[PDB]
Amino acid sequence: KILHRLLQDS
Amino acid sequence: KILHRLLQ
Amino acid sequence: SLTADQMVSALLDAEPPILYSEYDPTRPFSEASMMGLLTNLADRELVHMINWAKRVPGFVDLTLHDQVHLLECAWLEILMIGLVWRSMEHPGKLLFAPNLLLDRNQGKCVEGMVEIFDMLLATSSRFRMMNLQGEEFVCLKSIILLNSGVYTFLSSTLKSLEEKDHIHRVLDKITDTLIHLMAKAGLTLQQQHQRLAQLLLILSHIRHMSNKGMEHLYSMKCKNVVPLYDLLLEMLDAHR
Amino acid sequence: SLTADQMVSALLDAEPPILYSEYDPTRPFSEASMMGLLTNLADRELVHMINWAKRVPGFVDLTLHDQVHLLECAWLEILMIGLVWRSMEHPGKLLFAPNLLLDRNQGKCVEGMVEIFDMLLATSSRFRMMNLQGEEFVCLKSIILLNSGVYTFKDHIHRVLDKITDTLIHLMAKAGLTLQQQHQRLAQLLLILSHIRHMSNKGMEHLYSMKCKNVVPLYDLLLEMLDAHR
Ligand SMILES: C[C@]12CC[C@H]3[C@@H](CC=C4C[C@@H](O)CC[C@@]43C)[C@@H]1CC[C@@H]2O
Ligand SMILES: C[C@]12CC[C@H]3[C@@H](CC=C4C[C@@H](O)CC[C@@]43C)[C@@H]1CC[C@@H]2O
Repeated sequence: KILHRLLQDS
Repeated sequence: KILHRLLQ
Repeated sequence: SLTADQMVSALLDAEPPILYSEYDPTRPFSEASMMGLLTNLADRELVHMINWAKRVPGFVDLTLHDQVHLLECAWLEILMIGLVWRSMEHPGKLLFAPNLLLDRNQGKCVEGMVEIFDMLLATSSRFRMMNLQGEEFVCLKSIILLNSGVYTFLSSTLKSLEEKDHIHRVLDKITDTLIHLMAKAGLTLQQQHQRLAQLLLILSHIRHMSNKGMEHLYSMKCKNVVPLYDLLLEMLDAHR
Repeated sequence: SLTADQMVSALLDAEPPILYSEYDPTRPFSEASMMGLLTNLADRELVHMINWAKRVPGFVDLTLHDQVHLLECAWLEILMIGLVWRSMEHPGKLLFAPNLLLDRNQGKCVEGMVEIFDMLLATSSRFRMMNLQGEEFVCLKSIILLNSGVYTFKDHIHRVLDKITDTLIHLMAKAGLTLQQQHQRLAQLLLILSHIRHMSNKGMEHLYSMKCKNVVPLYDLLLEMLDAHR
């Protein structure tokens, strides 16, 4: 979940 | 030590 | 000392046979009956591998303690790449034996095993895609024997290989032998370094498969699922 | 769309920094104190590797599910090859951080750590013996990111991997190496990747076992990466 969010980050 | 023996 | 073609012919001469499984096992496959057939086959294959390793050019030049370390390091990789090779012309199937052609769904009889089944089938599907030749296969199998234990410190021994310089010399000869085989296939210079790279990159996945299969076989022994024969027991015990 | 020189330039520009460890740790190292330092550093490096991956040519063009899989399968291989690289000019020592210089004797405080330490030191010595250049190192790291998970999901990743192979060959050719030297050195580098994959496998089981002894702190990202292999 964390890697999921950090990948689509700006 | 079976492999040790089969090599010798 | 040998030439590139002398290297290939010697490796083709030392190829171990394709053994068989039991001709009438338990008709509905069980977890213990499946692991019993696989461990019985592997224990018989290991005897032929020890004799094959002695015929790999440059292997007899090592000391006895260097010979054992390389074999306990790569015995599962060699057995796995051999299975992947004979499973090439059988999509979605693994030729463990001519009388034991197992599919992907049949691998689910052993818990936590279909993950390795899929990894082995993907390796076989890639060799089929690149149309791997038998001369390339015996070359990669020898690279595994000499390279898988050069920098490896086994947990049961806390030591590694001694004759480092001698191994890299033989590995350079097989590299020339591989490139020589790609030239005879009419490949270009650019196509040669790319195919050589793709072949050696799969050796990383085979190394990963062996580590996953080593931990699985250890749990099967600890769960009393299948007793392990003394030779196969000693090969597995060299990693704990 | 990038030539060989543009690929090396892009990979070098995206290199992650070298992070620091704690400046006043517990003077007598314990299994818990040592595991906490390495896990805290790994958890901070993971944020940097996620951003380094997005700047690897061709990684953004993958699906978001594909990007997660590749990072889950190769995060430990990438952290390890980075440690091996910065430890090259320090024989017998692993430079986890500029303020964390440990040898194989200091690794004895953690159960089952010394064999992993010896394997990491052996890779650093081999990198020293082959005179590995920073341009070759960034190519090997990009290969690990794309190759470690390709056989666990395919066509697009193989095409990028072929371009990195062309890039590595172009580096050795521009370095004055003969064609025979070129495939010989290329094979020596790619065979090391098999040992790095083996090191991450052994390190993954060690971190898993240290979590059972409740030694791994609550580092959510690191636990998430480790959970991907359970
Ligand atoms: C080791 C396992 C049993 C033995 C299997 C291995 C996968 C591939 C092979 C090669 C074949 O020639 C003999 C069985 C052998 C060696 C399996 C992976 C999980 C299971 O424990
Ligand atoms: C994962 C372990 C803790 C974290 C260690 C790893 C060895 C190498 C590295 C790379 C370094 O940059 C951060 C720590 C990291 C990632 C260790 C091997 C055993 C232990 O579980």
